[PDB]
Amino acid sequence: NLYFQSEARARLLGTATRIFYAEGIHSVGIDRITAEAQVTRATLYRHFSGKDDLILAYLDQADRGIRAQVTAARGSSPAADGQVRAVARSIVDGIRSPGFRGCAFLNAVAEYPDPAHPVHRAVLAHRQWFLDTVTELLAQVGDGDGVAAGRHLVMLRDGAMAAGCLFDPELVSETFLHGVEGVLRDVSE
Amino acid sequence: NLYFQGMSPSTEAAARTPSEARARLLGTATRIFYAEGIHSVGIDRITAEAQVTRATLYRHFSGKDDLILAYLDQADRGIRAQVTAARGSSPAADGQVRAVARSIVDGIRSPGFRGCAFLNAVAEYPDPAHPVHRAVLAHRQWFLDTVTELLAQVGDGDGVAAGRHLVMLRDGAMAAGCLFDPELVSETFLHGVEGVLRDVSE
Ligand SMILES: [Cl-]
Ligand SMILES: [Cl-]
Ligand SMILES: [Cl-]
Ligand code: NA
Ligand code: NA
Repeated sequence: NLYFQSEARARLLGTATRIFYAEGIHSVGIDRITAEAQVTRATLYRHFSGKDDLILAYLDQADRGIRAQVTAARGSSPAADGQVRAVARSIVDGIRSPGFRGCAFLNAVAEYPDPAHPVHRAVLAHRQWFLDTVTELLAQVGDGDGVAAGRHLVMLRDGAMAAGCLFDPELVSETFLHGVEGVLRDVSE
Repeated sequence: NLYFQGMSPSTEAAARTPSEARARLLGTATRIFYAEGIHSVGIDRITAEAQVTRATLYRHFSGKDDLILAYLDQADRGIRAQVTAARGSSPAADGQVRAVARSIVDGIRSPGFRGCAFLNAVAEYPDPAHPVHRAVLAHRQWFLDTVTELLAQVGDGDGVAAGRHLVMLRDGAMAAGCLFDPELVSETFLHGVEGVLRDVSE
């Protein structure tokens, strides 16, 4: 459904995911989450240690889903450049999907700016994994180490995810794919 | 000073704002909302740190939303001034793009950088009907129009694709500038801008 995608626990996690992703975090109270999840507050605390734990579980779901999708993209082509293209296509398919609302991690970090906050740490860990992954792919496309190119590809991805819910998603996706082709060309020379 | 707080717009704002109480309110809201976020920061925090009563707040602003919009308006004015000054600093269309890019980098590298004020606000105000969302889109469209018009003057084409590309790099740079080594972010961004300039020139 969304780009990264006990019955009571599943309803809680699914509801928190949907609402936090679409609407934001601080503005969304556990009373609304429990009401929409059709559980009580006591049931929420039976599964999660509080709102913070629930937020982290939401982000963990997103992390796991994205990792699976990026891994599947890497599995979809035997060629390093084909794998980069497949990752880029996955990103676009998310951007153009109904209910796209930007990067879950960039949206969370806007609200959790203290670097040592667990939400902030989760954001940085996910981002570093993604940077490492695309850097490694690009290192296999050309003779160089892919380090500068990886940063470049991440910059394009960050701008695409940010603008995809603020500007025509078809146009954002077109610009992003052209940018990716340019990075692939750049490293091949 | 925050990245959007230049001498010209700040001085002109001061001339428009003879109330010291109003100035403390706006300065306090700007500092805290920018650094920390918006929903998590109550008007009770702003009045305390602005050293005014709640009744003084409401004498100057109609509520929290009015104050948020005033903060974003000052950021908008400050960035417009900086970008327009950057365009004034070079007579050449490509030099103007490079100057705008240097202005962006200067902000990213500045102490207290905490990302794009507008991207951070819209993360918290996703409802397109909300005045904060509308303000963010208005600022962004002005910026896209501005760089598209510059790029249209660098090469023979209309600069439309190039302008969207430059905005994508800018958005990525602002988003990552507080999440990654700002010097490395700046280097990547400037290299990207050079690539866009080359692309439009053929
Ligand atoms: Cl109001
Ligand atoms: Cl002017
Ligand atoms: Cl600027
Ligand atoms: Na925080
Ligand atoms: Na870093």
